[PDB]
Amino acid sequence: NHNAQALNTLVKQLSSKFGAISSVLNDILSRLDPPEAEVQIDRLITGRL
Amino acid sequence: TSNFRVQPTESIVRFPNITNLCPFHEVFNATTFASVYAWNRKRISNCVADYSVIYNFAPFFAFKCYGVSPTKLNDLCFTNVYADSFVIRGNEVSQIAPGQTGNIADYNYKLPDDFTGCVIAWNSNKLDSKPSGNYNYLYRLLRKSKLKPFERDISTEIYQAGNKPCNGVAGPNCYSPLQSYGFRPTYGVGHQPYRVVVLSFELLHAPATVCGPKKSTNLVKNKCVNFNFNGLTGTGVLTESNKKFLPFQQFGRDIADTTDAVRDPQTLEILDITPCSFGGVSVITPGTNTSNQV
Amino acid sequence: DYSVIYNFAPFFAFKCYGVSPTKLNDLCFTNVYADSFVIRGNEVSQIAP
Amino acid sequence: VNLITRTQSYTNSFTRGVYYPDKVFRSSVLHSTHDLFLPFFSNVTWFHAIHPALPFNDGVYFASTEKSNIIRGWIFGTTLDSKTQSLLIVNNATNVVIKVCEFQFCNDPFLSEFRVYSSANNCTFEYVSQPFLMLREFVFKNIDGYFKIYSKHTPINLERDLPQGFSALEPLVDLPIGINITRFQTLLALHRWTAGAAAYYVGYLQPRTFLLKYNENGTITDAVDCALDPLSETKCTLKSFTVEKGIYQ
Ligand SMILES: *[C@@H]1O[C@H](CO)[C@@H](O)[C@H](O)[C@H]1NC(C)=O
Repeated sequence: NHNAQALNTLVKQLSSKFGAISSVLNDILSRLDPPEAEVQIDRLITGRL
Repeated sequence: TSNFRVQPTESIVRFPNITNLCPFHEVFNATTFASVYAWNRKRISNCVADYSVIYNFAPFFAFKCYGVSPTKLNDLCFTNVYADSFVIRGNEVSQIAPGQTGNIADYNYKLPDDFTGCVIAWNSNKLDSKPSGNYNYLYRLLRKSKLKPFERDISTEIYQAGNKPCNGVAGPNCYSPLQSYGFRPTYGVGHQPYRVVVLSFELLHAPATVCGPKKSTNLVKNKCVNFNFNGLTGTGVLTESNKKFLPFQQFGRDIADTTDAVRDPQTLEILDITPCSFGGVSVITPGTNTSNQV
Repeated sequence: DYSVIYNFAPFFAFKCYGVSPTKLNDLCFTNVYADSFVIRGNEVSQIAP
Repeated sequence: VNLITRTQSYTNSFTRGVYYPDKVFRSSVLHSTHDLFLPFFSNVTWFHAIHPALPFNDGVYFASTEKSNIIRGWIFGTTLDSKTQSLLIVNNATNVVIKVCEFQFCNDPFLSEFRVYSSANNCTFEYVSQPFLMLREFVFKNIDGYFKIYSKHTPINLERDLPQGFSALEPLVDLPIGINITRFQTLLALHRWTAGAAAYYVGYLQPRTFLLKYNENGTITDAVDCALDPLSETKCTLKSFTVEKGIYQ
């Protein structure tokens, strides 16, 4: 159960905003200007790391 | 050592069918315009959205897109397309920006700080100035408090600067907030009339209804392709699924908070989305001095 | 009492950085320093942190 | 003048008012949402109208048990005149008509639609779809500029059906602006006038987190209101309807 809980927590936190506009990477890539895209991508990276 | 992502082979776009077009014209050629305090907000919905007509028009003084990349406008789908047409002075164009404060910004029309869309401002000085005077265009420079985002105030409230109401008459601490623009052909940039259309977009989980032209290539089942089903872009393998979606919508998801199943804008067929096969590669080798076979 | 400031003429640039303009009356301050001068209109945007 | 008189009583909401938070399918999962829900076991105003305005708050749950189509519409507005935007819905025997015109309403409008409104003028939106009415439950919600009505029809044996009945978003959003909506008035249908009774049920929505169970077929089958009682809060914080014996923070 602990293992399943850890894995589920990881998968669930894959969808966290972490201060970004959206949790979907492709949406930000195809939706934002390259500097703002870099900023939001860096935020998501910090959260996922 | 490395991964093994099964690279996709083809691409399928399955944007829904409407094959019609957008008002996008009567929100730009419209003979007459609106004030900044009294600004026409039209909701464009059900369309194909060919933004080529925008580029077909006159050059734009400030064609600044905040939430969306200007070149990628046709590719993504948007729920509601909004046309906000009004006339403001040239130096006041900069005030129409998310996170930027100014008289026109706060007392006439405040965009949201997280606004997503495009502001299309072009000079319209070719035919806006008349000898009589362009008093039709008006703006508010006094209000009790700051305007909330996407708010309209057209009522003329008596400015009660003092502790006693002005009672609707002129006197000390009694000034009308409304001010009429003065438009002259010989005036430089900053006082010349500028036509500004604000395209407000709203990305959310309702049917696109407005999605730049793209023809859907046919579907490809058991295989590994990109899918673009009403704006949700991804990678996976489309397989027949036994799930029975209620008529509500198509964005099927599982416990992993991932798009497990989706419905297409053709049949209401529900396809389960599974990730394309991938894994990690490992090299089993003996000692390097022993042999080089791996 | 900052209401007298609003009682004057409309302000071209009433920019408050560290304090919300509406919260001015509620807050307490240790020192107030009034710096007055005259500059041209296009030079106003240079007076900022 | 005033020619409709209503009598008020109070009743228990039981476990009605659960609606689908989004158009996302789910199977055999427990979901936690924070939305404008109808609180479980709350006061519900029961109105009997005989041949009267109500506030809107953040959302209204409207229930009817009528048979011979005594109710035939709804009216929404802030001033209930031509001065401010309104939203008028009429349910004839053939279709539904939704209008966002600047209708000026009577002091006691009632149901050819000559009596409900005196005049019509410049409008904003118009919608014609299949009729809503064919226990009828409706949930109104105007939060993020959109207008949402969720509807459901269940059979009758005795009183309000205690078992859980989900409300499905069939009529979808009208894409209005709806202005600062602050009130709500109902529309009862008379005939070409001996007697007439109505069975309005009005309940108010409130920001509250609920936990929803989806069966194998994607249908809500049970729900728990986290703020109802300590047991419900424990169920919410454990993400399970069943709770093992013990002590939980
Ligand atoms: C789920 O749907 C299937 C239809 O294939 C039906 O046979 C079954 O009874 C349903 N189960 C429930 C609990 O509604």
